[PDB]
Amino acid sequence: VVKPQGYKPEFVNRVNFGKFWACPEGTTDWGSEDKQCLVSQYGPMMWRNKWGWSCPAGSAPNNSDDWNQKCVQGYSMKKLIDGQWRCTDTEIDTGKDWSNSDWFTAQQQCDRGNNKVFTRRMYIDGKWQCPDGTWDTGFTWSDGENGGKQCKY
Amino acid sequence: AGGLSQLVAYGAQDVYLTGNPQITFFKTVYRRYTNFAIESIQQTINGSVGFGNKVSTQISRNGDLITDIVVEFVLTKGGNGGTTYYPAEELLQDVELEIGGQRIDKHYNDWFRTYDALFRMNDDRYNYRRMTDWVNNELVGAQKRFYVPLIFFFNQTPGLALPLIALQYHEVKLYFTLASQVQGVNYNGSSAIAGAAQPTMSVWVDYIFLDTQERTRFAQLPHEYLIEQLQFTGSETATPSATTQASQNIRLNFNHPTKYLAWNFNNPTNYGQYTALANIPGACSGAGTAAATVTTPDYGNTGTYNEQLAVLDSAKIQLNGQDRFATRKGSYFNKVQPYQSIGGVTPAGVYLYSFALKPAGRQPSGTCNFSRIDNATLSLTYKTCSIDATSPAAVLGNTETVTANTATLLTALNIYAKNYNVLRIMSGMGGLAYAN
Amino acid sequence: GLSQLVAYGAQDVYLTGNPQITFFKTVYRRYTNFAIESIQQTINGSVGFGNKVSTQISRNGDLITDIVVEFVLTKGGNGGTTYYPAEELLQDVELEIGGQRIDKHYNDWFRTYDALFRMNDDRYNYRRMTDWVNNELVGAQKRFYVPLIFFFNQTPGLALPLIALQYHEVKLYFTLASQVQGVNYNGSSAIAGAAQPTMSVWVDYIFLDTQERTRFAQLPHEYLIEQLQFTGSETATPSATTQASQNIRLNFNHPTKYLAWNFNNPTNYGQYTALANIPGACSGAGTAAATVTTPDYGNTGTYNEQLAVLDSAKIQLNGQDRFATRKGSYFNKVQPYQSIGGVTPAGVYLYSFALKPAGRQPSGTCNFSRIDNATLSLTYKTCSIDATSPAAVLGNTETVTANTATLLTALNIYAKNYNVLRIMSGMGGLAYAN
Amino acid sequence: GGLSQLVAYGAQDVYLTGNPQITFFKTVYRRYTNFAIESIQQTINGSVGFGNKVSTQISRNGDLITDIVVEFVLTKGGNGGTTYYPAEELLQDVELEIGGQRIDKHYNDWFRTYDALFRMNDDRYNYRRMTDWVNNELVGAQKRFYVPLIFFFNQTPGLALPLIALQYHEVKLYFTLASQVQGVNYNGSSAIAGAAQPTMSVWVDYIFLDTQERTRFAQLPHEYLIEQLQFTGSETATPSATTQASQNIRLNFNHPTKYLAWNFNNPTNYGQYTALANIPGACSGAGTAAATVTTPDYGNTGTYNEQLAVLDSAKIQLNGQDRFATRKGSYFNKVQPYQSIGGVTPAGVYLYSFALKPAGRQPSGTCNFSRIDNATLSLTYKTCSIDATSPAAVLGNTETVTANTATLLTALNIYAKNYNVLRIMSGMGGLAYA
Amino acid sequence: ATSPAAVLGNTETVTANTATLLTALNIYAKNYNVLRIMSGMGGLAY
Amino acid sequence: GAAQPTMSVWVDYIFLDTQERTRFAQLPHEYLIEQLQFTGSETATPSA
Repeated sequence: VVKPQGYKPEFVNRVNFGKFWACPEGTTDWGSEDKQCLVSQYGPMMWRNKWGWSCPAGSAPNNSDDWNQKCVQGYSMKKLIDGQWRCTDTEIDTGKDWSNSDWFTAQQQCDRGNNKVFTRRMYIDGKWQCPDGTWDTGFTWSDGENGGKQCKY
Repeated sequence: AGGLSQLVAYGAQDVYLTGNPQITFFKTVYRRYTNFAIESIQQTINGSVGFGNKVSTQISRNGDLITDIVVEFVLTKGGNGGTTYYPAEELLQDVELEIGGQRIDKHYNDWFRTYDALFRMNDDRYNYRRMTDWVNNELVGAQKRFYVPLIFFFNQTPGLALPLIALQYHEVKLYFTLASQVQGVNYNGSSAIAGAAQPTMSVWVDYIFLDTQERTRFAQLPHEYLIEQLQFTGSETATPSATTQASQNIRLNFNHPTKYLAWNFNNPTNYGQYTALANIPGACSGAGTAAATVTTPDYGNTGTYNEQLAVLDSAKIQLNGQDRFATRKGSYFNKVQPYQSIGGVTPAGVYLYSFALKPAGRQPSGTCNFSRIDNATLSLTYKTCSIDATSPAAVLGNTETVTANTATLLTALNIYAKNYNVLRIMSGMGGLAYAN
Repeated sequence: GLSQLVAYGAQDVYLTGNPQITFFKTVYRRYTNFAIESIQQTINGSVGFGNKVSTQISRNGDLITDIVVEFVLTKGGNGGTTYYPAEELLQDVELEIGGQRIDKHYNDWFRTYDALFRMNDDRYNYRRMTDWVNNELVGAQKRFYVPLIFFFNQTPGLALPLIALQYHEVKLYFTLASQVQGVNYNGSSAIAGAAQPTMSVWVDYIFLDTQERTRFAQLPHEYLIEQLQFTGSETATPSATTQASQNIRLNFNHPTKYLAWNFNNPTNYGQYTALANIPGACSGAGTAAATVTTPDYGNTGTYNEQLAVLDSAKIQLNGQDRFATRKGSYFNKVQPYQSIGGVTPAGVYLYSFALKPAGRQPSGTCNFSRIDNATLSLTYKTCSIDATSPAAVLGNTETVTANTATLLTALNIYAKNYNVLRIMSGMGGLAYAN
Repeated sequence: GGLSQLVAYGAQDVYLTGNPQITFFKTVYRRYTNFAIESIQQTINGSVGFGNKVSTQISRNGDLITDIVVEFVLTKGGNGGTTYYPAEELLQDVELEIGGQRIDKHYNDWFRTYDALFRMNDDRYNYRRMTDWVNNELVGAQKRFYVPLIFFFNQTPGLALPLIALQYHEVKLYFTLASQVQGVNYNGSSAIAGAAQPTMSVWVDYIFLDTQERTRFAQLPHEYLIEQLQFTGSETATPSATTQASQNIRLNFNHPTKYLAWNFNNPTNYGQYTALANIPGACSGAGTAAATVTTPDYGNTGTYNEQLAVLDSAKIQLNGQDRFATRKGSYFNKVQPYQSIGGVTPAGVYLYSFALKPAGRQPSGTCNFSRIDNATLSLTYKTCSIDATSPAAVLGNTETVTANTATLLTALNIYAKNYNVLRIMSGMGGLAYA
Repeated sequence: ATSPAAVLGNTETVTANTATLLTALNIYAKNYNVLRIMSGMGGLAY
Repeated sequence: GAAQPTMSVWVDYIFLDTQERTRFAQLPHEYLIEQLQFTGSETATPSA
C-alpha cells in the first residue's frame, strides 16, 4: 500500500531584484528561508512570528484542517496608515472591517490583487513615501520595467 | 479554461458571497418526520339535500387530525354550454364551521368566488374551475360530479390540522346551505328550468391517523393554533348614477388582527357578476351580434379583466377618523395590490387591500387590529355610468372615470375581512380565544 | 479526485524571468582546419556490360565521404526508351572494409531509395545525373554520375577514417548490369552496335590538419552507421479471379530503422506498376499503337495507385500483428507523408519503425535480432481490369488492378538498420554480426 | 502491437537507447529576447527610370535590420514568352555602403546565378513569381515585382545589421537600373515604343529590441562574420566549329572563399547561359517553321539541357598546382550542387565549393585566396560543330560538342563568395579586411 | 472575365468582373497556449 | 430623391512621451468636468 498525501503546498524561491531580494510577482513574501514564497492559493500557517501564526504577514486564516492550507494567499489587514485604517492604494478594501464579520472573513480584508509583492507609494505624509506597513524598496516611476515603488511584505 | 476559469476568477467582491462558506447547494438534508397516514372518509349528511335546503354533518372521529374537506355535488345542465358559471360554487351557498357549539368560521358562495378571484391562479385556478363547472362545452342534460374544496384554515395546511383527537368531548360540525337556485342548472336568470334535477351530495373529510407517541401528544397536550377566520357583511352599494359620481362611507364592522380586506361589487341576479354588461364579445349574452343583450351575461364568460366595466373609481380605508393611506384608484386595488401581495390576476370588479406583507401565505406578516380601531370605514368613489353598453365604440373607447349604463345593476357590495384568531384546545374541549 | 491540484491564478507571472538567448546575433562555431579534394580511383577488371570490377580506395587523404561513379553511355534508341540507365547499369555495389562486407546496394535499391527518400529538385537533379531528360535521341552521349549512398557517402559526420585503418584496406566491388534498357537492349532485343560504357570512380577526400589528423590516426573510433539488408522473393502473383495472399518470412537482424519494398516486373528496370493504355502507362499509351505488355520506358514510374498490386499488408512480430492491417496506399502514401515528407511512386512501399527514417539520428528501431518470427503478410489486388481500355482502369475500384499487373512477379524487400563500425589499432569491422 | 517491438530489447540496443540522453517526447524551449518587426518604406534619391542610378539610405527607425525588398512596377512590352525574370534583369546591381565603405555588391547576373544554384523547388518558383510574369500575361499587363536583396544581413536574423550600434554611420544602397529590360522596354536590340518607366520603392524590415538587448547593442563592441561577393567579368575563349578552345583565367580574388561560381553568357540576352537551338524551348519559335537560333525563347531562356552548355571541362589551380583533378562541366553543373546544395542547377551554370555546405551561413571550409599568390580557373570548351537549326543534330550529339550558336556565349562571369568580418565600435562600422 | 485579352493584359488595381463572387472572407490566427496535465486530469491554462 | 448622409467620426489622440505615459497609466486622476443639463418644456403659449 502507498501512503496518501495532503495539500503539499507549492513554494517558489525569492529573486534578486538588484541590491535586494523579494518574492516574484505571482507569489507572496511568505514566511522565511525554507518557505519564502507561496505559489498556490493556500499555505502552511507558518509558525514563526514577532512568535504567532497570523498568517503570517500577507495571508489570512480559512476554516479548514490540514495546517498546510489554512491561510489564504493575497491578503493583509487594515494596517493603520497615518490617521486612517485604509488599505494601501493598490489594495482593495473588501469592506470586512472586522465588526461586521466573523473571525475568518474579518481577517481577510484587503484582497491584494496584482500587488502581492510590490505596491506603489502613498501621498500620506505629504512626501510620497513607502506605506507605513511595508519595507522601502529603492525603485521609482522613472525606473523602467520596475513599476513597484517602495514596498515589500 | 472552461468552468474552472470561473472558479479562479475570485476577488474581494466574492468574499461576501463565498468567503468562509457556510452552506452548500449540493447536498440536501431532509428532516425526519413522524409516522402517519391519510384517508378519505365519507361523512353522513343529515337533512334533505336539494336546492334551497340546509343540511349538515358532524365530522366523525375517523382519525386523529383533519385537513382537507371536499364537498361533492352531482348536477345536470339545465341548458347548453355557456349557461353556467362555477355552478357548484354557487350551489354551496354557505358553509359554517362550529366546534363545541361555538362558530369558528363561515364562508359564502360569494367568498369562494372572491377568494378564488384573488388567491388561486394559473392551472390551480383552471383545475379549480374544472371541479366546479362545465368547461368542455358540455350540453343540456350533461351530468358531472363537482368537487368543492373547503378553504377553512385546516383545509389549507397540515400545520393547522384540526386536532380532532384533542377534542374528545366537543363535536365539530359542518353546516351547508344549498342555494335555492343555481344558474344554468335549475334556473336561467329568473326563469325556472322545468325538469331540472336535484343535486346529489356527499361530504368527504381527509383524516390523519397518527402513530402512538405523536397521537398521545395530541390527545393529552393543550394546543393553541393561530388560525384564520372570515368576517363578512353585505352592504348596499351607493350605486353610481348615469349622471354623476356617487360616493359612500361604509362602516366596517370588523374586529381582530386583519390580514386584508377584500371586496366586490356585484349584481345578485347573476352569480359571479362583478362587472357591467356590454355588447363586446366578453361582456354579455350574445355579445358582439344582433341578438346581444346587456341585461343578461354570457354566463360561462361572466367574469372579465376589463376594468372599464367595473364601478370603483377610487377608494381609501379610514381608521378612527384618519386616512390609513392616500386614496387610490379602483384599478390600484384590482391590479396592483394583488400583483404585489399575491402574484395572480384579479378579475375586474374584485378589489383587495392588504394590511399584510404576504396575505396569501399563512405566516402572520402584519395585520391591522380592528379591535383597537374604534371606527373603521371604507370610503368609495364610484365611476359615472354614462356609457351606452350596447355600443362597442362607447364601451371600449371610453375614459378612466366612466363605465357602462348597465353598471348600475351592480347594486350589492360584499366586504370581507380575513383575520387571525386562536383556536385553543384543552382537556378535550376547544373554542376560538377572542370573542371580538 | 482526492489528489492535489493547483489553481494557477498567476502561475505564469510566477514562472517568468530574464531572457536566455537573443535571435538577432549569431555566433558561428570555429571549426577544424580541413580541405576537400576529388581524386580518381583505379578500377581493376574490364568495365563493360555484365562485368564485375573493383577499386581500392587510395590513401590520399585522411577521411572519405562522397563517392561518385561516373559512366558514359550512348542512347541505343530515341527519347522514351531509357529509364535511369546509369542507375540500372550499376547492378550493385559492395563496400568491404578489412575484408568484411559492411554494406551492399543494388540498382533496384537505388531506384527504391530514390523513389522513397529523394524529392523535389534533388530527385530531378538526380535523374539528370542518371538519365536523359531533355528528349535526347539515338546516339546521344552523356556522362552520368551515380552517387553512392553508403553511410559515409551521405554525411561528413560519418566520414570513413582511412587514416585510422593503417592495416586494413577499403574496397568497392561493382557489378555492371548485363543489359541496360534503351542503351544496349530494348526490352529483350539487343541493340546492334551499342557501345560499352566508360567508367570512372571518384572519391572525395578530406584532408585534416595536424591535431585532428593525429587523433584519428591514433585513437579508437566508433561510427554509428546504416547497413542495407536485402533479399528478393517470389510474389504470390494475383490474378483475374483472385486475391492472392502471402506469408513472407522476413530474414532480418539488427535494430532496423525501416522496411521498404516493391513489387516489380524483372523484365523492365524500375517497373513497379502495371501497364495500361492510359497516358504514360505503356509504350504508345493513349494511341492505337499502345501495347500494355511494354512500358513507356521514359515514363516507367507513376503515382497512379490503380496500377499497383498491393491491396493491404501487415507486419507480424513473433507471429503477432505489429499494427492493424492497412491498405497498400497507406504504405505508399501515408507512411512517406509522416516519415519522409516527399512523394512515393505507386508500387513502392514503406513501413517505418522510426519517427524519422529519412535522417541519420536514431529515432526508434525494431531489433530483429531479438525477434523469433518476423513475417510480412501481403494481400494482393484482383487483376481483373482490362488494361487496354482506359475506362476500365480509370473508373475502377479500390480492390482491383490491371490484368497486366500479374507481370509484377518479383518482390524486393529491403531494410535499413543501425550497426557500429569500429576502428582501432589500424583495423576495423562491425560491432555486431547479427 | 507496439509492445512487441519494445520487448525486443538486447545488446544491440545499448548504443541507441542505453542511458538515454534526450527524450523525443518532450520539447525544450528557450526564452528569447522580446522583439517586434515592422515594415518601413525608405525613399529613393535620384530619378527612377531605365539606365538611371538611384539610391536610398536606411533610417534608424528600428534597431536592427534584415530583409530588404525592392519593389518595382513594370509593364509588358510584348506578349507572354517575351520576358525572363525582368525585375531581376532590371535591378542591374546593388551596392552596399556603410560609413562610406563599400561592404558588398550584387549584380543582376549574380541574382540569376545565385538563384540557379541556391534556390529550389517552390522557393525558386515563388521567387520567379515575384520577378516575372508566369501566368501567360499579355502585352500591356502590369505587375508589382519584389526583388529581395541577398546581402548577408538580408538572409538571416542572425546577421541583423546593428543600425543601433552605428551612431555615426549610415547604411546606404545604390541601385543601378538596367538601360534595357527584355520584354519590358526592349525586344532583343529593338526598343519598345511607348514603354513605361518603372516605379520603384525600397522596403526595409526593422527589428525592434527590448530595453536590455538595446542596451547591450549600444554598449558592447560587435563583430559579425559576414559574406561578401567578389566579381569580375572576362572574355570567353570562344570555341568554334573546328576546335576546343581553352583558357586560363586568373582568379583575382582574396579572403576565405566559401565557393566559386561561374557561368558563360550572351550579353545581349539576360540569363542566357546556353546555346540556342531548334528544340522546344531552346530558341525563339523552337520546334517550328518560324524558329530562329539567333534569339531565345525568352520565357524559357533557362534550361537543364547541357547539350547546349559551352564548357567541356574545368579545374582550379592554386599557385600553378592542380587543386583537384580535372572534371567535366557536367560535374560542376550537376554533381557539385547535388553534393553541396541539394537543388538543381540549369545548364551553363557551374559551381565549385570549398565548403562542405556552401548553402548555409556557418563556415564549413574555405579557400583563403589571401594566401594564394596566383589562383587560376582553367577552362576547356566544347567544339561548336552542331547545327542548331537541325533538332536531330543537337539532340543526338556527343559529350564533347555543342551548338554552333554556343559561340554567342562570349562572356564569362566569375564569382567568389567569401567571409570577412564586420566590426562595429564607437558608433562606427567597417570591415576588418581590405 | 470572358476575354483573355482583358484578363491577361491588365494592370495591378483591377480584377475580374467575376471576382465579385468571392463574397466570403476567412480570417485565421494561430496562437500559443499551455495545456496542463496534473494528477490524472487536464485542460488549458487560460 | 434626397440622398442619405455619409458619416465618419474622427478622434484626435495625444501620444505622450515615456514618463508621462507611465504616470497617466498608473496614477489616479480627477477632473472637474462640465455637463449639460437639459429640460425641454412647453412655452406658455404667447398671446396676441
